[PDB]
Amino acid sequence: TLVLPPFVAAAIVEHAKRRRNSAGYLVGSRSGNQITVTDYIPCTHESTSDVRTRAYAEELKERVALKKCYTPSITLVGWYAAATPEPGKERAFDLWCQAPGASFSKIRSHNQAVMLLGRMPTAADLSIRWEAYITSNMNDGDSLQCERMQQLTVCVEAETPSMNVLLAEMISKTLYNGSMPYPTNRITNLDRVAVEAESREAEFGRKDNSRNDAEPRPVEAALLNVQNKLHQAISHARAILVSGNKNKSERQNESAAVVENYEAILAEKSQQSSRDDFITESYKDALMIKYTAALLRRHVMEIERHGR
Amino acid sequence: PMAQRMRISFSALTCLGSYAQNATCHYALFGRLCGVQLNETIEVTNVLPPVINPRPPEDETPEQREKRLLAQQREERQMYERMGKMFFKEELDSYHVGYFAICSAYTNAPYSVRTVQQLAQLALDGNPSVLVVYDPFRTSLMGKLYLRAFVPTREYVEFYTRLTDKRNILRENRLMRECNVGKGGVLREVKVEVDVDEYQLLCLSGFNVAPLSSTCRTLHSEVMTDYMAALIESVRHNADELSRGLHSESYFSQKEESYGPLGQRIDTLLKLMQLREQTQHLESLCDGVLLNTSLLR
Amino acid sequence: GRIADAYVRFFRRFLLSPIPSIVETDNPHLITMHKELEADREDFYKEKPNTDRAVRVFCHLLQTLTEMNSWHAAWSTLQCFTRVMQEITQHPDPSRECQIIANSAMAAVFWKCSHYAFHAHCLGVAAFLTGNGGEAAAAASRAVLATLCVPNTNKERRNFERGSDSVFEKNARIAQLFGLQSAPAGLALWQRLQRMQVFQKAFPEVQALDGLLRNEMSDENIARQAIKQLSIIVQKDPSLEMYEKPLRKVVIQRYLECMAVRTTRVEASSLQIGENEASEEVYIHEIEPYILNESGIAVEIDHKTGFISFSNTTKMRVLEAFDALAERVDFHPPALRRKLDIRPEHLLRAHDRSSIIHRLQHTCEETAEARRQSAKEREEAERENARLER
Amino acid sequence: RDGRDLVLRSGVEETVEKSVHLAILYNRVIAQLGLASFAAGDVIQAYNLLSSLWSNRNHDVLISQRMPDYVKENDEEELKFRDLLVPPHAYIQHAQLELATMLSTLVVDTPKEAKKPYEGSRHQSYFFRIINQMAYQPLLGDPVEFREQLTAAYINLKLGDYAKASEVIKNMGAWSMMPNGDEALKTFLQHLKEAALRIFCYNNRCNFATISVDLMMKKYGLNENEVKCIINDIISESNSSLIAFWDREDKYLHVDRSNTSRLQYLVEGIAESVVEVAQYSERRVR
Repeated sequence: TLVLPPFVAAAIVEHAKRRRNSAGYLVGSRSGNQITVTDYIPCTHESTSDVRTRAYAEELKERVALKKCYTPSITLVGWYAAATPEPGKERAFDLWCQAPGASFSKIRSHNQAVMLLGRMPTAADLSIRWEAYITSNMNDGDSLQCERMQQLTVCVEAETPSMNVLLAEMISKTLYNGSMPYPTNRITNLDRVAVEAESREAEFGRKDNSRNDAEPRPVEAALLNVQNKLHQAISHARAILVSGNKNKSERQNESAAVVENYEAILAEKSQQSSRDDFITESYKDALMIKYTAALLRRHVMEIERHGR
Repeated sequence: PMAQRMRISFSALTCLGSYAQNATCHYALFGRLCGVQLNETIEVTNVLPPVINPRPPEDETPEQREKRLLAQQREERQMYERMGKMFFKEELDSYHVGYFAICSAYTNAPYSVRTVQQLAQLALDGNPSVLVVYDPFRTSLMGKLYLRAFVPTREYVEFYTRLTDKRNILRENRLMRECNVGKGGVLREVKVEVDVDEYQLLCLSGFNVAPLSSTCRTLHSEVMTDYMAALIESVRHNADELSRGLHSESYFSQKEESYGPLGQRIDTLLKLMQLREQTQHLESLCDGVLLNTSLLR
Repeated sequence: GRIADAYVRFFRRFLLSPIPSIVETDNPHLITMHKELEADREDFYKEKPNTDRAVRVFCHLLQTLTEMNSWHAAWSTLQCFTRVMQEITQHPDPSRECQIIANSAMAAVFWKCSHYAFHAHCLGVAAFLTGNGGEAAAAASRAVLATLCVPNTNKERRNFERGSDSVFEKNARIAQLFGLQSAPAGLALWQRLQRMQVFQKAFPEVQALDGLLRNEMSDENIARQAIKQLSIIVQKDPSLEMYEKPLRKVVIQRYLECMAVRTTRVEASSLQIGENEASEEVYIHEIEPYILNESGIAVEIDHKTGFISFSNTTKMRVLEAFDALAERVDFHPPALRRKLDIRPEHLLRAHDRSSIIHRLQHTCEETAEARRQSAKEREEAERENARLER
Repeated sequence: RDGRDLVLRSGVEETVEKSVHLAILYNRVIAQLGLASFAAGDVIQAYNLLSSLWSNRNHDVLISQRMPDYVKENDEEELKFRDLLVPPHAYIQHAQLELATMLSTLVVDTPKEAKKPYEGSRHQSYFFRIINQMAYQPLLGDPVEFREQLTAAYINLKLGDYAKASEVIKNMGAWSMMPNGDEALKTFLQHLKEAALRIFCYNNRCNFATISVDLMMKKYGLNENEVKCIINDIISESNSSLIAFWDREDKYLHVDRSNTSRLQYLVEGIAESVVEVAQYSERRVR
């Protein structure tokens, strides 16, 4: 379980490329059963010719990195290297063996490193582009220390960033896209569908038109009008003394439930309590301020035009 | 120039996340945008900050100066560790393509005019540097989550030979000002999300299978059902920020029983943008509340 | 307090020596002083009695008894006590005994103050380390307190917010010593108890009591009465009896939450008045104010024709939305499914194009172009700097 | 009454400016008048007199005792503030003044919510309290002391109820010290009931109150009163944000506030409009 942000992952694709072979040093922190590699930086090493280790090289790099930092929430955690993942192999393994022992520099709290192998070429026949490993045995000196590797799975964050990448991917059915103004509103049935329509609408050209729109306003109005008419039809289809088979059974039951719920809410509502009406009033307040904002924009535009 | 078409691997928070590691909220200019020319475009890959805080209580001579010097040195070291490798062969990364302010209420006039455009955009021709202002989640989700990319204006020998002045009875002042404004950059724009990175690839490979996609789907459904709580969080706080920003505009232009000094002509901060943004956020809110109560009707 | 706290602090806890600073300056004899100090600190860790720990625990108990804070020196003792309590250095047998002595002292004082999240942490720390016999029984009992408080962070009462934020920040700071960085609460408190032996062990009766106190229960009054009986005797603990006063309060807050949840709104008051427990035991003089003042969440509670109205949660609307969502034309389940399918299909295509699998050529072409461009830009910058410099 | 009348009538407030003995006297009488006003049993004039004397300056040498800074280490100039004046066997009691000031402030200032003019408190101590000794921190609780009794009382008085505030005050640690009696305690107790009721309504999510009828007297919490004259005057209003359709016959209040937050939102939009309107008025002159 290696936690990687996704800016990191994009960076690794750039860094894996373009040159043959490149490597670097990865940094972050660890918490318990998770190791969080939150950043990295590169170095000029050739990992297929035992350059620049030594372990003078490791020490020098560590000192430089530490100086660049100080924050203890980026500390050196391990090494990143371009390929080999076991054809080959031996060179990468050899660099790792050399690096710990003469030095014993630095930053550890357990005898460790973490290894990220990057495939340099874009490959997916059997290849895994980022592979994560953690040392095990872990001899703590054997000559200069040797290793075997436990494979670790690569995973991503936490809260917003991962979700944002996924959401962005999901969008694509028209456009491929940021998150940008105008949209979104997200309470679905209906808002999501409206947003989708808006996205389709937006960009055709920024504009081959004067006067008046028929695109989104009748898509939204059509969906609402269809929903109303359909719900009336389904309820009417029930209203002929059938609770079973007609629509399959199945539409009718849902419709009946909706009718009961709205009626119940309405009955409770007026008067102790008004509440959805008050929400409608706060929408009117918001709308009034939107009108005022438009009016302010128009006034500024007149002054702008008259002053240019 | 070296600013033509900006490729952004954003949605994975390429530079924003890098800043977020070094903390935020913050309220001032905080650093430089780094990136490099690749196929077709300049991909903006990295960000690094100099950090200057003068010890605000209580100053008195030399600590402010010392801090600035220190900040410059720290910045040089940070830059070198990425830059140096590039120089040796290639790596990547290089090369200054902008400056950045972290999550400020609005970017006011001396940040753009006097900390960038004063002599560093008269020492650059074609403006290869772009001043980026980010306000995202702090002003509410959506309609804010991208982004202001500004080409900072100003060439600046038409009111600087001597020396800089305003009245008090505008007309002469304005004419020079208009000429300066024209070259630039007023607020003007840089292309974003119009490229396919091809470095997005590792993030695309992830995940799917499986905890990511499953969690995300569940979360999306939960949000879709909800909508109640975050209404409170949004709406009232936005009005306060807007009022605070506008009542500054009023002080700035109506000053105060008299005259200009105005912008002379208006604006290099964010006034026009804030009025448009206010209309759009209110429209999004009004449509969502309307749809909710129409579905109940 | 101060004087004594300084004494330990000067001693081992943190040293520097102090002073020297080598050489010998111009004053002899410095070596003897240094040697003596080193010897004393060394002697402390560990030569086997800490009667020290007993005396320190005694004094802090007395200190918070007195009247009971001011700006005081209770805080400075606790910071000094925490520093001392990082025995390490030597291990384990003597050190462990000292720790058991130490962590009881801490946890108890929290109860006297308020407070009780730190108490919950410190008791779970205490129960981790000891728990056979008398110790086990004590640990098992203390469980009740952990369950009882801390299911919420922040919150209430409007006007107020700034104060709440400040309090939270302070809690986080106390946290540091201590050994988190944020105030402990809720799920995490339960989770760490389950991972160790300290809820497993425990006693059955106490675990079942915790069971009643932490899940949804109904009919409430009967449950409450049972809980009360257990507190008074079983497991024949006096700690339970002294905890009974918040416990009595807390069941009402749980009941109010359950009633709001299940149940769009309800006519509450009579049931609650009854619950407190029968008659010649109520005037709603104080009983109804206790009900009105109590609520873990902002809700209406407020009526005067009898009973109580709520106006949250609005369950019916949510239910309606789901029914509508389902069908509909169909529409949302098909639409959602199509989108869900589409994201993998797109993802696969993109991945393949980059890889080998549809293309391969595109990536290579891009890379070659990219190298040339990168080199050119870098070169241009380098040239400009060089020219300028010369 | 008599002391205040005589000072204001005699015009003796411009002879204390120069002539330095008279100044100290001036301070001495102002302090005593505010104490006397407190202690036979109203809040105002007592608040007005006493607050004016305080708050400011620190610095109080001005009646007694105490010496300023600094003095008495330096040097031979001690003999100015140790000879202007201070007189002995008097002072009149330190402590007693402090209790009078803090209690007077508490009754006045807490009712200066609506909600949310939020409010820079008008005393030296009060403003300090939040940063200082209330805070959010000291270590960790835990009244009863002494002076943090007053802080505890302020917390209780705000919400809630009343009963807790009375318990801290009446009782414990603070009052008994007044030599003008039990009389002062009874008057002050009534003032605490009135201002506790005043603050308690606002509040109550988002209302309702008179819960019920008779209980409203009983729990808030002195028996049983004028009743109608006390309750009506406390509730009334109408100023600012609306309450009431009040039915006195059934003694039930049908508030229908409409609304807390929405009112504030409208106020913000009005505020923004007036700035823009004025800004654009100036532009059309120009």
